[PDB]
Amino acid sequence: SELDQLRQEAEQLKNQIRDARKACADATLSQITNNIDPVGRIQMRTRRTLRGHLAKIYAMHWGTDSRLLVSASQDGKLIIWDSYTTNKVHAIPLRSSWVMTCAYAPSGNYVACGGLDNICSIYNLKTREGNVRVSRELAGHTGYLSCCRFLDDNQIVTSSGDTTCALWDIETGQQTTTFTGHTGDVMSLSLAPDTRLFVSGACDASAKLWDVREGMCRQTFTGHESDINAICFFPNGNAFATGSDDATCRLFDLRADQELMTYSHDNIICGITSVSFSKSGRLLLAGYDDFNCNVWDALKADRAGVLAGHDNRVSCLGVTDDGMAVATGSWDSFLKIWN
Amino acid sequence: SASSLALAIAITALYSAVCAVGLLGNVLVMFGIVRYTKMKTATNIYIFNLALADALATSTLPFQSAKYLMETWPFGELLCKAVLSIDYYNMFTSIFTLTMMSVDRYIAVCHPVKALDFRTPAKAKLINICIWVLASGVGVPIMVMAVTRPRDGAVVCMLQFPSPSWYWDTVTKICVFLFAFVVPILIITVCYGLMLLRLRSVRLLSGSKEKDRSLRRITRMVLVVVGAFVVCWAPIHIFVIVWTLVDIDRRDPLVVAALHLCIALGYANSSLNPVLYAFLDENFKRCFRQLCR
Amino acid sequence: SAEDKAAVERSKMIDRNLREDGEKAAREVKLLLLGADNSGKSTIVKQSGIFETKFQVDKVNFHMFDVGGQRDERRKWIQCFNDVTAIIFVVDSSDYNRLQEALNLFKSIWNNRWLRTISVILFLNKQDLLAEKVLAGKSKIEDYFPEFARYTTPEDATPEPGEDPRVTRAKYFIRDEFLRISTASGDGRHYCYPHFTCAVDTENARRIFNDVTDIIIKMNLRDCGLF
Amino acid sequence: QVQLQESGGGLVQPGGSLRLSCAASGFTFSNYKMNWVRQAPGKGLEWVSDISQSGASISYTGSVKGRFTISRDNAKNTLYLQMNSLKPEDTAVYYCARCPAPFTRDCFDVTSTTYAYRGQGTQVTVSS
Amino acid sequence: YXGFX
Amino acid sequence: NTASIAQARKLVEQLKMEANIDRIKVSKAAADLMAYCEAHAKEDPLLTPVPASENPFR
Ligand SMILES: CC1(C)CC(=O)C2=C(C1)Nc1nnnn1[C@@H]2c1ccc(OCc2ccccc2C2CC2)cc1
Repeated sequence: SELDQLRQEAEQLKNQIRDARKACADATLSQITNNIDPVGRIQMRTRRTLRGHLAKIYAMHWGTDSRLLVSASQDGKLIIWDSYTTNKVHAIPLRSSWVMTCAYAPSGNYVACGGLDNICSIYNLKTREGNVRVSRELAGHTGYLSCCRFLDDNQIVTSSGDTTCALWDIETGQQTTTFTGHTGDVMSLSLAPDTRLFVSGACDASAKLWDVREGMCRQTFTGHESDINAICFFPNGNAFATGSDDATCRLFDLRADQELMTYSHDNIICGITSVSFSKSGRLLLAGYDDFNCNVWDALKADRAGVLAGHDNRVSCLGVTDDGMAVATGSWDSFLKIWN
Repeated sequence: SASSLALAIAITALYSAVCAVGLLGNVLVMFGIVRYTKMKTATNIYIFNLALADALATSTLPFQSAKYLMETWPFGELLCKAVLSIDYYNMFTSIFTLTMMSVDRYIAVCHPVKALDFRTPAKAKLINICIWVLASGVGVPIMVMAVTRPRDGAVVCMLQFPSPSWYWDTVTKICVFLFAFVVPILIITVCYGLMLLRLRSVRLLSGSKEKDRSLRRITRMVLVVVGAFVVCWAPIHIFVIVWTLVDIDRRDPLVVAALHLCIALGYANSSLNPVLYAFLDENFKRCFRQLCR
Repeated sequence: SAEDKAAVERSKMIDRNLREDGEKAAREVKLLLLGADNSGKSTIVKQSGIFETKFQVDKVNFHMFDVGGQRDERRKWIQCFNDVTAIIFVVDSSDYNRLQEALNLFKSIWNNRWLRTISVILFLNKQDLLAEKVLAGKSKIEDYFPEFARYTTPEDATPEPGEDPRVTRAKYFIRDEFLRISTASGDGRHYCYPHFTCAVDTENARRIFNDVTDIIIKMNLRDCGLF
Repeated sequence: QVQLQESGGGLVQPGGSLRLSCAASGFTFSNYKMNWVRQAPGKGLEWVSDISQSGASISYTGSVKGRFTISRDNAKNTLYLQMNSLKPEDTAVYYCARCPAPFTRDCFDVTSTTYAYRGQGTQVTVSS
Repeated sequence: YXGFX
Repeated sequence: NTASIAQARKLVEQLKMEANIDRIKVSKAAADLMAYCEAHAKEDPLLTPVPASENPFR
């Protein structure tokens, strides 16, 4: 009776949220951007092919210098690359080879990885001896590590398959904040540009906007049909895109609290593993399971281009801070740079 | 003579057909490998090296057909040393590549865990480099010893052996019979036989009929490759043995017709190797179906 | 161009170490151990987060990964095991009530896009418990699988010496329930190797070695393009 | 928002019949294989039946074969389970579970404790 | 092969 | 049970925290995203391709 009452109250509250979202949905983003010109045909070419990983790559993260990048692959290796010259700067052997995520610190002094070991491993790239060692092991998640992102050299938000996210102090090794509310495996997280908020997409077909310091879920975004494998903020921080297994990308707005746009096509039936915006946010680049990447016009929902350069599943995709390039890392053990 | 000119144009048409089929097939195999298949396996590197060796071997067929038509060598001693050096060096690289694909499939089936490191593409390039460098030990003495000599009013492109020339010529023919027919057919036959004996245990497909069908397809492919090598390379080698050991007429039109038929069979091996190794390649069939659909 | 040459030398040394580690990795056979809690998957070869068991047969080194420390939702972390040589699926063959669950799990393994190229070594564990359940007669498979009432023992079945024919019909029926799923899809890319096993069995490492040998033979045949 | 709402459950005599319906919203119903799972008192989530995207491939667990009929109407986005000849061991909370990814034949995790593409379920009680 | 003797 | 009631209460409280937010119109948010896109289109190397001298991956 109590549970039934709470479930009817919850249904009324979802109906109220849906009616508020419908009330604020006076027009759509397709109609408002109907009169602007198309971006044309975006034809990126492979400029650098980062070779050296010998198993499937699961994740990649550009450094803030827009030159160095870290890649995680399930040969047990974090490789840090000078993408300008294809020179490998670091090869970090991992204790657990089943790595699913990696992160480059904004300072460039640290990298993180993690996966089926349920541990966020922080490696110091600036040791006095000059060798990359384990600076910290962040145990405490009871599920696989699916995404991690540094805020600085001391705090990192991780997302996990235990349906939670966590803000960690690296110096103490402790979860300062636990972000709960997802009912499926949290596959990806994206930090806001001010690093005050972060969105997390999970396997409950939902994304959640969380306050990093206040610790609760401020907003919940639904509209996707299947597991959200990918999430990325719009560069102003007022919107974000999600990639899911329902073969669609969706642009949600924070202040409108609803989906603004769906990026899909009838010939696309495979899920999205990675999403990233360009520097202006006009291009939404998404990596797919049909071994290709699609550049979408983020304002007009038109497929602007196809990065068809991978013989296996595109698992990760990242855009440089200066917007110069896109790195797509795939299950064919290669990362490719495109512009 | 009308019969002699009819035999000459028949031999010329046979050389032209074998050369056209070999060049078209090997260029198509190399073009499909370079543009579509991109040389990502060891087998792709061996098929590319085999197609290159076979295209280079069949490139000497217009020179040999013009040599038979004009009954002389009109090309000069530089082209003599080059045609007659490409012929030997590419016979050895083609036959050694055939032998090496037999060894590669034997390692793939009969030593499968050790094939996970031996059949890397990098070791395939290293092995192919070793094959093309090993054959250079034949191809250089052949470049040196090749001369043009006046004989019966015509120029003949031949091999000037050191004295005694009959002895070193018989030794060279014996060594070509051993290391380009006998040792390769023993290695190919033993490797493919051990591979087929291992594959009688391997559970290729679920169900009795599907598995026996796939095993019969692999056995048929093995038997057609081995039989094609035998009926294409044994006739020229037995003819060279008969020419060296038996006092045949050497000017009979039937004898020279059987000789040029044996040579056209020896080049028809190179012409058929795109069919036996790339048309029957299941990876290439999958790529062809992906291109069509 | 001195620090650039130093970076190139460092990258080439890193390439050398990566090549050596990749050859060492290419010599280890990666296996994914899957099974329910009652399956007895930990006692198969008898040798936090994901656990790794390293065993050796005929100098071939096998790393069998038992994924503990995760939730019951597996659709995302099992995609990590795209490139394993085999999935070792252990089933408690005596637990009839969960047999269909194992079958569904096998089906979800067999038909998953990122798992449809991976062969499965099926260990139908607890054959002694299955034998004593069949000989006891209290629990009937027809109460959980009605088609067992219409099932006959195959002619290709090889029963153990001193095995009751009802026990043989039961174990080969469970094997055929899994083989129906394995033969319904994915013909050619991956195969299911069933093995009847107890908990005292000591030859499961040899069975894994022979099945992995067959799997590697068929992958090398596909790489050669003979198959 | 992916929503699965189940109805039709309730008290039913042994040997009786019941028709369970589920209304799907928030997803293209025809793109997913659908499931009926159930959870008896004191037991875990047990899979009962699946029906494919078109409605052609239909399978049941063995305890309900010949008694349960799964069906779908993709036009009204509704999943049906016709539960004839009901036994007291069919007393459970029944849940409509969508398979997690569209256009797939594998159906992972629909019997997981906290699976997301599953409704709140309806109680079917088979007692005299 | 064979054409040059 | 008890854990289900606690989970549904936490869900209800989160839904209340989410229903009491200030939502702007979708037209305003779409216009803001469009204005951010055309305010930074020039400095977007993937939208307007730079010359190869300015491209480090040339
Ligand atoms: C990849 C290859 C190029 C393939 C090939 O066919 C030969 C190679 C390598 N190594 C080689 N070693 N012995 N013979 N060979 C061939 C060879 C044959 C001829 C040749 O013209 C040089 C040459 C030699 C003698 C007289 C004239 C000429 C000039 C072409 C007129 C080079 C390599």
